[PDB]
Amino acid sequence: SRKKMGLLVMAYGTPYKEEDIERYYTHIRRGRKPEPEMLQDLKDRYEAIGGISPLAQITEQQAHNLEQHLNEIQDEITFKAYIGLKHIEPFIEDAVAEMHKDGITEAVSIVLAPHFSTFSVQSYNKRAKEEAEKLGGLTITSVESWYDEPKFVTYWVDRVKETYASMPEDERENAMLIVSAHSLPEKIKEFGDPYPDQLHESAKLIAEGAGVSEYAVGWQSEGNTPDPWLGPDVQDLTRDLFEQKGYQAFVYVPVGFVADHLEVLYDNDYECKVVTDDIGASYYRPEMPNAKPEFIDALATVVLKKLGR
Ligand SMILES: [Mg+2]
Ligand SMILES: [Mg+2]
Ligand SMILES: [Mg+2]
Repeated sequence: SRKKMGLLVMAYGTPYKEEDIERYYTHIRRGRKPEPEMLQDLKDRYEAIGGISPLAQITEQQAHNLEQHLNEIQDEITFKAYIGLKHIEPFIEDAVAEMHKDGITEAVSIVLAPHFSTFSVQSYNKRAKEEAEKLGGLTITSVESWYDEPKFVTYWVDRVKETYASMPEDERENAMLIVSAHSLPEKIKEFGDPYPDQLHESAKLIAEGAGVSEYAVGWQSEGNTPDPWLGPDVQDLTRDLFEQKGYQAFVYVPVGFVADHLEVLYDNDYECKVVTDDIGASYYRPEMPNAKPEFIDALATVVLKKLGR
């Protein structure tokens, strides 16, 4: 009795082993192979965060748990998950071609980044749709953003609540919550890109839900290009806020990210921690969603709402 549908889960992508660093970053750098020192530095960062093998596995687990959960919570549709990536195989186009080959004629897609941007989400969605158009006989309805799904907001609200409950009374009263996402070039403003506004809205929703009156919005992990990227960067924001008001604890919620990848494990857990240790403040960074049941149910709800179910 069920209708079969493809579930196209898209993501930035991550290397599978250390030997993939070169090609993964060359792709990210638009064809410019990292110099030897940079290649070695990257290997060192990945070693520091515990290894590469767990990275892509989280993403795989997210798509797999999402598929099974969607299949268990409703009885009209049977979903088959397909992972499509931007910077390493399986690429977005490979996944759509596989759905077509397997006989899928109808699919719903969702990107594993909650905020919409012209730079990433819009482009991922456009690519998936152009491949389906090229092949024919297959259509895709794509989720554009989901940062405002209540269940997702609640996930972070409750992790933030636990973190503040865990602090000594003196920290609890002199803490600063920093909500961030991946920085992008400021030129996206030329298109009226809502990306910045959505991150600020996530920060408002989370702080408000957790009853946090002192918070700030920051960006992290910017690429190196001659044109300016969205700021302030979390490292600078932390120091400036400390110099101006003397906060004793900083809590980082990298809401734009959904997994324990390099951006969180190194750019927050190491780079932000260097700063907090330098100023004598405590560092807190609540658990990323990863493939936990609570997150998977939030994503399932986002997908069913998009299909009017
Ligand atoms: Mg090896
Ligand atoms: Mg919306
Ligand atoms: Mg960096």
